[PDB]
Amino acid sequence: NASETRKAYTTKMIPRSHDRMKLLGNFMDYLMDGTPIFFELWNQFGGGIDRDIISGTANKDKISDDLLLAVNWFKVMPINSKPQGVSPSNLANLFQQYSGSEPDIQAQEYFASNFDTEKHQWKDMRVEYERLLAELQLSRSDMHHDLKLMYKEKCIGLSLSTAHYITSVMFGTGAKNNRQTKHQFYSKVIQLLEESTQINSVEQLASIILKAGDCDSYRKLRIRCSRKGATPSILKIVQDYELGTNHDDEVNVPSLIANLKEKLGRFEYECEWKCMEKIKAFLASKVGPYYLGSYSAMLENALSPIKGMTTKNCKFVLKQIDAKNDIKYENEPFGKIVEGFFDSPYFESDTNVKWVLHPHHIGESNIKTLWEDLNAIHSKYEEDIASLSEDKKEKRIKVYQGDVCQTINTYCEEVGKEAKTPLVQLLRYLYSRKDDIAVDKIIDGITFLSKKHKVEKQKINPVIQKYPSFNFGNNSKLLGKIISPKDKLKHNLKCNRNQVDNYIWIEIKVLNTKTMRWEKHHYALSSTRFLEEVYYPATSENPPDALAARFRTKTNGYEGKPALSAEQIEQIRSAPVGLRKVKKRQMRLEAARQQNLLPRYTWGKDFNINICKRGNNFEVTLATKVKKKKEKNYKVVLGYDANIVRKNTYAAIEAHANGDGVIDYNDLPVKPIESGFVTVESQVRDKSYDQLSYNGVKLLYCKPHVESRRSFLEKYRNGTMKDNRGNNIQIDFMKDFEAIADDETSLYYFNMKYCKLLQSSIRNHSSQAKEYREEIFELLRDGKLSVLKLSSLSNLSFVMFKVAKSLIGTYFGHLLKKPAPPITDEDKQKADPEMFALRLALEEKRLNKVKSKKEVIANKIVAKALELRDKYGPVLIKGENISDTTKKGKKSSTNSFLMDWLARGVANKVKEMVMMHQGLEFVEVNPNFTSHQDPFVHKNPENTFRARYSRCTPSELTEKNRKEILSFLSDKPSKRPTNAYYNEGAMAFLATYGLKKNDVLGVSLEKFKQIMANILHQRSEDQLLFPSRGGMFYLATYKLDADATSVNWNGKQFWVCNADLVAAYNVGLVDIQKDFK
RNA sequence: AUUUUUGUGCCCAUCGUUGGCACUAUUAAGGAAUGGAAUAUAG
DNA sequence: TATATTCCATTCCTTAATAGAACTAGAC
DNA sequence: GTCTAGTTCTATTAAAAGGCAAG
Repeated sequence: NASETRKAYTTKMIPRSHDRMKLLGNFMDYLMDGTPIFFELWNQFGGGIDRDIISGTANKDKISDDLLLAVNWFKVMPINSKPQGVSPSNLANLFQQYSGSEPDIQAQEYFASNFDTEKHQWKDMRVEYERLLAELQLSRSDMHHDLKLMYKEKCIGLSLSTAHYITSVMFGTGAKNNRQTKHQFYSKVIQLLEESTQINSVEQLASIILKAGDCDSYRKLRIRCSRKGATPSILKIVQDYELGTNHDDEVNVPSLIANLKEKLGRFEYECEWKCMEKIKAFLASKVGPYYLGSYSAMLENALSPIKGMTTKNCKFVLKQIDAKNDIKYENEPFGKIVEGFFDSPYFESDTNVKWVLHPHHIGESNIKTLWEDLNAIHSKYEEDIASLSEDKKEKRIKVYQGDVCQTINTYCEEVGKEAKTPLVQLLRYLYSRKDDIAVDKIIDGITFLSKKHKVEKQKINPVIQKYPSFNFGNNSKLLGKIISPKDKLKHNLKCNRNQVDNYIWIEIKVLNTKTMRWEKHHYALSSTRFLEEVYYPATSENPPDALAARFRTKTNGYEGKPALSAEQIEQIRSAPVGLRKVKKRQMRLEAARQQNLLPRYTWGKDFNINICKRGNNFEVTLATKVKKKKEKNYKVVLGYDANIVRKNTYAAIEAHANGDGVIDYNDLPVKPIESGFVTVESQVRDKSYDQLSYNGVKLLYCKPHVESRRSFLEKYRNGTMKDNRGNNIQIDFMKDFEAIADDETSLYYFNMKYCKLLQSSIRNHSSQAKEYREEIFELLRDGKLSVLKLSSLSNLSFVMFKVAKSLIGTYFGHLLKKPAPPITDEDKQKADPEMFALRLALEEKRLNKVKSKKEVIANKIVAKALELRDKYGPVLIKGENISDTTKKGKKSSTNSFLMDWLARGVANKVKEMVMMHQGLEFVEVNPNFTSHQDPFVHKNPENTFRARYSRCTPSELTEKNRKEILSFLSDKPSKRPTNAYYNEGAMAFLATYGLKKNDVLGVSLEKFKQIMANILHQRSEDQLLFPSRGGMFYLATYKLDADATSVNWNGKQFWVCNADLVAAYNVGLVDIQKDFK
């Protein structure tokens, strides 16, 4: 039920005197310089692990003893790392020598793991551990004793303790609790419980715990058995009984005995170290005197990569074993035949160097249809061969040869329409070995080659050091605190200063490197967001109460837009442009405080201070845990449909609904509350622009810009075409340009299209790349309407940034072209620093736009869910589970387009945001068929699927539209289930308009348009509906789109709704029964 | 402990009327793709 | 126009981690 | 009375009696 997350506030360090900042910088430098020593030492400790140390351990995660040892003994690290490198062929030999036995499959798989041979190499950590014993003059027996103790205390191994605990048990010189005393006491409790196994009241249990401890109170029990530290659960029962909060609790005697019996092991030893003094002396020599806070701070940074890579590498090895087991090695000979293509004459290469073959080279499992069509040709050629008896038998055979090449070429072109184009030579080659290999075996064999290569190429994770950051806080860390708001008011009063200010102060216990002693110091920070949502004080009496979600934000119910005073508004106007935005926010904050509109924030020592030093810059982050209790009793489901070009959508469904609109969904009464599109509106004067969909101003208002662009291309409109069947055709760019220069066209589309044309001009004038340099700057940077100056968050705007990056690549590539030394970023920067800076500026702006799009889309989804939660109750947000969208088997353009979907990034932001609000839950569901299901009818109780639809006038019809409708009437079979819906849709289209296949098949687009206009004119209809893949509309049984109009399709009455709105309802309904189980 | 000028960013033919907005930070690798130049091949 | 490779660059996502809790002797 | 710097804390995964006569 308990859920935990953190919210962070980034800040700007406001510097004090240089000497004060130097003291802090020197301390941060000291911790950073120190961290690598702990990293090296912990690697040596891991190297000393052996079968004796891990004897009788836990079950871990199906990790074998061999794997646990191998991951400790051998690691992949940078070649220039201090540990000496080992060859991969020696890992098993070294393992046998250290282990005494040869490695098992898990350790063997780890050794076989792929890695980049030019950056990383295997390292022997056992040799590193030998270096520790030698360098510190440590007894092998003494270090083994300490290592064994460390394993029990979780200082080393699979499940590590915190750095703070590890530092304390290993190096702490403070008074330790006597472990034997706790062992005798826990043992006595176990004995008494066994003696009275049938007790059932806490009163009886507390009495048994008290008798075991020879005491009459928890306080006397703790002093004798657990003097220092957090209260053990067994002593908490006595304390809670003395408080009176657990008197009615149930008692599970077998469970208490079992849990107590498991802790016994930890208390059979007193943790008497034998080499800690020597190791501490070595550490003091390298990082200075032992301090729990400083050593613990450095150890946490050193430990994180070592522990994390061990966890990740163990899972990866186990994953590889299953993936390898999943391979069918029995198909290797079939794979061997297919791989034979490289040796065959069909494949031809200078060095005849091969490549990996994947299913898309044969068109996946669509080779079978090609085989049947090819067998039929052969069958007819093997049945008409008997009726020959002529000298020219070399006619028919050539007709069989030549028609085999058209069938294959045709297959490759058809498949290449909606996927990667298959390889003609490989399929020709494969047809030649038709008696040699069955077609199903060709697929199994090609699959084996591809699947084997993918599994074998997966790389091991190298162990890389961490760039460190240090934590300051109230407890178990370096001492630090944010001055509290009350202390700030008191400090200001005592200083005869203004009651409020815009700065945040921290006090941290820091080491003075000169004296090597601790000193508390004060530092200043600035963060407007922190001040608004947390820090600024609600000084006025009877201020609004603190918000349920503690943060003071608009989503949490605080608008923060109070009426400003004339002196306040003049302060904003009076300030420079660079400070006006922050001044307005500060003035607005002061107004809400004065007007008593600012809600209270409940202060606590809840914010961690993280400091990271890069150069002379300090990055300070304030983060606080946010606690949430799950609310499983959902009243509303919010479905979200993620789209790429089209708008995203949401649909809300009330569960356990009663009333006029209730629908009975498989015994669950539900009501479709509402659906909508996600838009992010920004006000400009009196109009508003949706950041998500705006494509820019029409060219009508950018004539100077277009003419300026048109003038430059004219001087470089000259361009040839290598694709003209021999002699290239010198075509004209300007004809292409005028098409996109229409006054009606959007600026972003025009700008994106112009970059592509400019790329073509440059490709056609390679020797004159330098000439375009000035034009690119005005287009991308300097121009008033340049890409950098104006762009929305619409898909087209993102594509415009992508093409601009490509054009800069083309300018640079052509600029440095020559007929061996590769061209690097250093070369480009020296060649054109301004152009290179421009490419970086585009990258930085695009990343910022992407982050902004994820946050604004996430905000809209969370706001709607919060609105529904306040109205109805707990809300479950459902998103589509989208994965593995980009594939090598698809064309580059599809993968390129698919990259901007951003469904996962938005979903990840929603999941994090959802964790901050009670009554909100987020899950992902299978998106299968969500675009074709008829919501509230499908699965209630029959499967109901329908085609997507397009709506246009007869004039707007295109040849593609005509061909698409005929394609659905083909009646050729498909492995695509959606194909039937489009077929039924096309059948419905002919019936609804009183048509027949011959009215569309073999009819000119002109004839087709007039036929539809005549029907529509008789029916007094402006537009016609036709089934189209990715069609904007869906004919729904229910009114799920607010703007939907009723229509009678094939004698059935349906609502014409936006297809995406229908989809959001469908996403909400996937496995909806499971959400109310 | 006082700096008083800044947490990070998003949108706009008019960059202001107080213009309109939004947001968990960091470390490190891995996975899957894309762009550019050129090469080989192919009907 | 397709396939495939090499080299220089890039994006979007995933998965290992960090951002401790509760306590008391002893220092004020 | 307070505050800090030091300590230990959490999973669950236990064993064996019970079930049978005269002696």
